[PDB]
Amino acid sequence: AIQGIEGVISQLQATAMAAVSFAGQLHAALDRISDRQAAARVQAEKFTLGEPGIALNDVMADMQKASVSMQMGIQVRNKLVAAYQEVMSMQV
Amino acid sequence: MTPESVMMMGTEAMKVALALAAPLLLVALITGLIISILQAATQINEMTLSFIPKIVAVFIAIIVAGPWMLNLLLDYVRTLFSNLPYIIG
Amino acid sequence: VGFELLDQEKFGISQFSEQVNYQRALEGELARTIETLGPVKSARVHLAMPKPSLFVREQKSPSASVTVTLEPGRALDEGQISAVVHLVSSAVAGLPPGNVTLVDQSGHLLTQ
Amino acid sequence: VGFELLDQEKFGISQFSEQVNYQRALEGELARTIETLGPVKSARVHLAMPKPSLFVREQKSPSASVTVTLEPGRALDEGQISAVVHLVSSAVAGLPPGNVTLVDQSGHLLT
Amino acid sequence: VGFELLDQEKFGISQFSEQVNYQRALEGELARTIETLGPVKSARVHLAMPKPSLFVREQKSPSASVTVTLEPGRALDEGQISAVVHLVSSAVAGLPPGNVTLVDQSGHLLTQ
Amino acid sequence: SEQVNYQRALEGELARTIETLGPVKSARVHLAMPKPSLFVREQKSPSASVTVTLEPGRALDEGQISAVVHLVSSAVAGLPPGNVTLVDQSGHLLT
Amino acid sequence: SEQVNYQRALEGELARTIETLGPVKSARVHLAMPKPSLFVREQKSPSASVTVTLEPGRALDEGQISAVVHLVSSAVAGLPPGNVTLVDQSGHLLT
Amino acid sequence: ISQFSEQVNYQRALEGELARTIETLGPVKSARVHLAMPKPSLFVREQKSPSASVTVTLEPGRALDEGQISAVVHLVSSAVAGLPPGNVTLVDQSGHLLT
Amino acid sequence: SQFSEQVNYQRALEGELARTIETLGPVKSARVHLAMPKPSLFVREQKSPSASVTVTLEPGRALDEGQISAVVHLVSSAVAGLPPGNVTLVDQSGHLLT
Amino acid sequence: VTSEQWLYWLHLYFWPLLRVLALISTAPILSERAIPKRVKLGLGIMITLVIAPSLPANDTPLFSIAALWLAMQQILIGIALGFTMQFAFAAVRTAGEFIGLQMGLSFATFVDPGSHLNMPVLARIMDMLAMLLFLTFNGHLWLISLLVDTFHTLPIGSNPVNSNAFMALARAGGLIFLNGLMLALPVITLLLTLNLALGLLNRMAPQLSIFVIGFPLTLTVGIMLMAALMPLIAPFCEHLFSEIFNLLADIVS
Amino acid sequence: SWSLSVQTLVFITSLTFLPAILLMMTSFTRIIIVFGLLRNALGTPSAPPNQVLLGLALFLTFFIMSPVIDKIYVDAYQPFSEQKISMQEALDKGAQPLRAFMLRQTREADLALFARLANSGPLQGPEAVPMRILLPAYVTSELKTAFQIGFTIFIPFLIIDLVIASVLMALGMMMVPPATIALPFKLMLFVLVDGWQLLMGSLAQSFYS
Repeated sequence: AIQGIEGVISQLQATAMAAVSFAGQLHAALDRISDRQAAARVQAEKFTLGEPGIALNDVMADMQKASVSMQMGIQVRNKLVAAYQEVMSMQV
Repeated sequence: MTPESVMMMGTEAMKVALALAAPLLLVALITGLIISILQAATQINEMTLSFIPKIVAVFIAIIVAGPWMLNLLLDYVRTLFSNLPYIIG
Repeated sequence: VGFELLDQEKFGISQFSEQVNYQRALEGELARTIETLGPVKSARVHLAMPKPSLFVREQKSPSASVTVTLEPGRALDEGQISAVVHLVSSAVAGLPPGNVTLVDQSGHLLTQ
Repeated sequence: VGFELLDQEKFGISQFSEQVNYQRALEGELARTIETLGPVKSARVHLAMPKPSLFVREQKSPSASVTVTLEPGRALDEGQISAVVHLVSSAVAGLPPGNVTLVDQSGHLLT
Repeated sequence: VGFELLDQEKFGISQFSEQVNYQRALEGELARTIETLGPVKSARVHLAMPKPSLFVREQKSPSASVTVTLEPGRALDEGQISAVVHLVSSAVAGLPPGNVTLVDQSGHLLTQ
Repeated sequence: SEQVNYQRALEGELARTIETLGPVKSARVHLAMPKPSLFVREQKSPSASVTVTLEPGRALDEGQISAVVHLVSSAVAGLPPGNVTLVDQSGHLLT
Repeated sequence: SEQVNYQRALEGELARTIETLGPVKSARVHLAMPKPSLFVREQKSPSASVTVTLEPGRALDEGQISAVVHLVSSAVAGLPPGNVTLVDQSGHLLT
Repeated sequence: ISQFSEQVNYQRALEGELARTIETLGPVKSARVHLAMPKPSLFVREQKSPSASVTVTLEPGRALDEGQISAVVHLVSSAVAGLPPGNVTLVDQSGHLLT
Repeated sequence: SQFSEQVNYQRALEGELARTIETLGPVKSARVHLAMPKPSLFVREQKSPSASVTVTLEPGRALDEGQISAVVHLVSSAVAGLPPGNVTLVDQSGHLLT
Repeated sequence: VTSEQWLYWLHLYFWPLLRVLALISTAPILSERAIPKRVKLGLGIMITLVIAPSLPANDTPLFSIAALWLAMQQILIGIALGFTMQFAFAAVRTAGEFIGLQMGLSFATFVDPGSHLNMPVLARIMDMLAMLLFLTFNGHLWLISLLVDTFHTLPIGSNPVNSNAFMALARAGGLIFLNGLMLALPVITLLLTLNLALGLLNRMAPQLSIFVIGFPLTLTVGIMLMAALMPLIAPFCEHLFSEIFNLLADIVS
Repeated sequence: SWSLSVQTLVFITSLTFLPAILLMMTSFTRIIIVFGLLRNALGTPSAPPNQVLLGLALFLTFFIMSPVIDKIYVDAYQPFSEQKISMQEALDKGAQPLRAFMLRQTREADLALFARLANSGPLQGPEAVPMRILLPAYVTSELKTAFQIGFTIFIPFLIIDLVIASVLMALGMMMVPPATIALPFKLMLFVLVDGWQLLMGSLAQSFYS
């Protein structure tokens, strides 16, 4: 927006005068896990396609790693949900 | 929202309470005073005969002015509940 | 009657009474003005102001019946009949003209 | 027929009464000003202010009927009919001009 | 009377009574200033303060009707009409000028 | 009532000072102060109408109109000058 | 009421001291003390209007204009001088 | 005496005594002190500094020394909890700013 | 009220201090003004109290450097937590003695 | 990679949560049972989410007596703040109950003290009026701000503590009475005169007075008197809130 | 975009926080507090078996939040379901109408306080306020509004008890409990003045105003 760019220049002036989070970390972890899974899937599809240079060893190992990463994400989600349920049971 | 509005609504509320309670209290007071002066004139003194006509008078007071009180209080509550969403802050 | 009727009000007045009295007063003033129109010697207005509800299947709009007595031979003009209709309809919140009946002293329907 | 006219009625007045009295007072003052207009000898204003209903998808609007008695032969100008309309409409919260009827002493609709 | 009516030291039956008194006083003072002006012999101001809906965030605005009686032949200037408009609009919280009607003693609309 | 009374007192004193100004014989001030809101959006700016009666032929100077504007605007919390209308006894907008 | 009265008393004392200034015959001070708004971009601030009547020909010095400004600004909690308007009996803006 | 009344009265008394001492100063014939004590609010960080305006009437021709202006500044600033000298204005009977 | 009590206490201390300062040879009259710090509805912060002392001297009775010192000491001690450096001493002509 | 050190986040988010929730459970209006528990817990959680990252994180383990000392410290601070705030409403309730008792509204307490028959309806009226005024003056926001601010004065980390300071809060128990009389001094006084007047009537012909004429008259007089006295509480309300707030600021440090 | 397994995991996890959304981001909170206060007022701490009040509050919230839900569905859920907007952008698109409702009702003072507590820079317009500031400001504003509504609700039910006690005391019946007499009269009042229609309409207007 024009007013949005005004706000950007205002924050730049703020930085001049002066002279990431848990949700961000969870989003980063989800993005990393999804990117790994998509990379393994894309390599598997490329191997199934018949394109040269892609070895079955690498495909199978990358699928293994993607499965392990998915399981790690599932466990983290399970605990996190359990901790949230525990906190919401706290008496106030 | 302003404290003037808060104190105005409180004052109007308690004046409504005063209007609701004034007929009954005044009737009871008048009956008690009349019975007391009659006792003084007749030189009769028992603390229980002043309690008898007071109940009858106050109960008649609801017969005569009861509908007026019931209509006043309902109107007050209706107006208060209708003006509730305009004195929000 | 009418506005004067609502003067000596005893404290004991049920909302029902309040309303009925308002209806009477409106009827009176309307009849009064209708007499003011030249050709009219006396007027009588009856209002039927009822409950509203919501079911569109059964809605009964307000209704009015107006009886006029004319001066000897003073027939009312079509425009006159129209003006009586307008006045009565306006004086009653949500009165659809088509629910105003105007009748003369002989029982002729002047409206429709 | 007077703002102060109903400005008494002792007390014990159910608000219904307070409203009806306002309506009467507004009617009176409007008729008064209308009479002031030169050609007008006497005016009579009737207001129908609907009491709000939560039955219709939207709120309905009020209506007015104005009867004028003119001075012998003092016919009202079109612009005059227009000014009467404006005044009456403005004096009533949310009065759509088109709901103001103006009539003469002979029953001719001027609106 | 205007503020004088408020200074009669009379019990305000209720907030509604207080509001009616305030509306009347404002009307009185406005008419007063309008008369004070040279060409104006007497003024009459009627204010309509509006009312809110029930569940409709859609809003409206107040309206005013001003009747002036002029001195024999003292026609009001266009600028005059403009100044009357400004004064009345300003005196009423949120009064959109376009909702001020100015009329003369003959029924001529001096505004739009 | 307390508010309305405050408004009428402010109007009175302002008219008073305005009449003090040499060329001014009498002043009339009308204030329109709107409903306040403590939310995060609802807000409206107040308005003033000032009628002056001048001494026979005592025309107000431009600077004079400016000073009247300043005084009235300052006397009303958050009154934007541009919402002050000044008019003479003949209906001329000095604004 | 307690606040409004505080305002009236202050206005009075300020006018008093201003008159007690050699060239000043009478003073009139109007204060607009309101409530501010945060994160409303450009809000506003308390404001003052000062009308002075001078002794026949007693023009106020630029320093005199400055000292009046200082006094009025200081007497009002958080009054930014730039929101003090000083005007003479003829409607000339001195500030 | 309301809590507000109690404060306003305290302010008036402080003003009076300060003017008194200022007058006792040789060159000063009469003094007038106005204090503006500010308000804490749940929408600001550093509360605004109090301010003072001092008007002095001098004896015929008794001009105040630079040090006289300074000492007046010091006294008024000290008498007001957290009064930053720079917020003390000193003016004469002719409208000359001495500070 | 407590506030009234506090104001009275402040006034009495001022009076006695001025009294002792006058009793001193060169001093004809003294005036003491105390500014006790204040509390806030939020935020911690001490405001070391402050004092202003105006003395009127006897014709030509200039105060010694030691005298300024002793006045400083007395006023500082009489006020709980008064840092000497916050005591201002001034004469009848407006000369800062401190 | 994929560290997500959990102990650091837990120690950063725990102790501020403990202090905020301790204030929440005791602070007036924020501690009223009408609020669902989950709403209070969520408000504390969100306030801690906003505040904690700026504070220096503590490293004391949750499995140590130092953690117990920290938790006790946070609970003490929160309950002290909330209770010192509650003292003002206690004073208003006292004044209202005394006006009502001089009304003769509950005469059964003079004959049967604490006999399950008491209705301080005036006390409730002025208590809820005081709550409305406190809501209007945004006292709760201030409370939250001061809860945040007490960190700079008193950090999460275990710090040594003082003594007479506790007395101060306990000595604040005097204010409830003192200021209470300051709210009841006018009206009760006139009521006293009224009772004195009734005494003059009883000095005439014996009996035939009091319990038959005194009660309705004094009830109506108290009603209209304190109905007229209602506009007076608001300046006293602000005075009470200012007293509690600056006492808290002075003594918490 | 995320893998389908990650999308399913995120959807299932986000389904957990529905009570939190209902309590801290919705009208439900100030649609309940009023009900609890009114129940405290009439002297019947059980009367409408809770569950009844909870169901009424749920239906009221569903009727009140209808335009916000409609805007979310038309702007976020519809493009997401038609594979036009990714899963990580539907959330951001749909969080904006809820944020705007959360503003239309959140007072200022709270916004200023929570803008100061976060040590954030100046917020010249409402478009610079993040969710971390609006959430607790909205919560506090809703709590204060609910308590104001309930405390003006409480007044007539205490007025009736006051007048009942005074009338009982006029006649010397000092040992009659006033609450037992006042409860039927409070029920009669709440029956007469459309106790629930007026309260329902007042709450609904209180949201749309």
